[PDB]
Amino acid sequence: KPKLLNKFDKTIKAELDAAEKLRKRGKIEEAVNAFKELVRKYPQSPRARYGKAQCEDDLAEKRRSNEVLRGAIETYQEVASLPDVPADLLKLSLKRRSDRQQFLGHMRGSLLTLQRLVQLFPNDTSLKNDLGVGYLLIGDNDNAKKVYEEVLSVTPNDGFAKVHYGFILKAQNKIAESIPYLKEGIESGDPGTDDGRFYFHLGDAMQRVGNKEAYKWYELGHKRGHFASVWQRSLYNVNGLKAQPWWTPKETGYTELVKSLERNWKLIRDEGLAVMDKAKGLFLPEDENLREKGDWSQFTLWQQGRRNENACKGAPKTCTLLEKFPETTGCRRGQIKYSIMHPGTHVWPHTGPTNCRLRMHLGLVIPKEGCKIRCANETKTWEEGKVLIFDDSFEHEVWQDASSFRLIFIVDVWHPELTPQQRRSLPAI
Amino acid sequence: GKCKDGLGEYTCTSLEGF
Ligand SMILES: O=C(O)CCC(=O)C(=O)O
Ligand SMILES: [Mn+2]
Repeated sequence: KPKLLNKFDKTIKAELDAAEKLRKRGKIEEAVNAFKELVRKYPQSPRARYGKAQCEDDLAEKRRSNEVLRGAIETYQEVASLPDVPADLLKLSLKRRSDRQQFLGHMRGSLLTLQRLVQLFPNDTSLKNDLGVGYLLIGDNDNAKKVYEEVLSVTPNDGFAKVHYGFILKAQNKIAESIPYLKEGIESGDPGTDDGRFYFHLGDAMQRVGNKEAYKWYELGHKRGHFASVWQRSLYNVNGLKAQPWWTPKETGYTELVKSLERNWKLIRDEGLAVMDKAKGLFLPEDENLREKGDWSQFTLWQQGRRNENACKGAPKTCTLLEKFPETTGCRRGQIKYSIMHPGTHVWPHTGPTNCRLRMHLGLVIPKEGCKIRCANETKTWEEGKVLIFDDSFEHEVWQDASSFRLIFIVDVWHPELTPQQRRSLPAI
Repeated sequence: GKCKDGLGEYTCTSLEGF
């Protein structure tokens, strides 16, 4: 269907087809050489150059080589520099360039390629949508938002733009504003809208405004395979891990870790209090829009399986204690952190990103009344010197209505059914 | 931004190729 051959390339189609047939048969090394010779003999051929780039792309896949792929990314760019490139080929080549740049984490490079695409094809709405994704991936929600505003001003019912616009509104705490965009966008069924992130945030925005339809959207998201269940809505999962809101120490197998936390709880408490008193700036306010109201701050010792050396200067005995337990200090999908919460706090129902961790809470200073935590359909309270364990990939919710502060110590561990192989290979979160 | 407690970022993992 796409017209890839300019006038000259039609005259060498027999040679171009022969080289591409080698690639399609999986003879990647031969195909590379065939297209390289065509590039040698016909240096201005866009199809020979795209053939070279595609073969390098395949070769990078075969060798699992970032460097080979960087070569392909450059050759895709070379295509665009040649004279007389057909429009369909120019778009295919630069789009693949951007896609592979994103794969490598070259987000600024992808952004430049996407900006070029939009300049070359100013009426192509899909390319503007791709540009918005480029901004989202580099953390530039303001420019992403302007992009989807421009798309929606020309094509108001573009469902891809609606769900991404809604995602951005939601992330900016424009909850009510986000719901119709997320909802209409999912309902469009446009390509790219059947995505767990949009079900997740539509249901959550509805929950925050008291719309009871939320769980109908969680049910649909479960039925379409985005969530393990209506209750457990994490999006970075290893399928099949035992799924249970509340866990006993014995069920986790981390009984030595729990015994150490409980036997030594006062030293952990005392270093947390010393930081509250003498280094309170180490407690950073929660920053993921998870509070309806109130004051909640966290002092993080480990994140993504990496020790914060400076934080551990503030709690050196606690960091020494925990170094003996790599099931938490090496949990690259978890943290180790103090968590202080003050009266008048309500934490919105929410879920963590991954079913690959369980979350331990050690009580340090627990007022006798007013503090509780719900996970799924079950609500509990903390006790000083005692560990609670839940799976925070289940929806959970917290209230602090005491008359003084409440301090806990949060210790994430790898899910106990994950093998050492899985724990070494999962991307950090 | 990192997805520490929630799922608020567009992507929670880093891209580093193969
Ligand atoms: O109670 C707390 O300090 C934190 C509650 C929470 O959302 C969690 O531990 O994931
Ligand atoms: Mn939480």
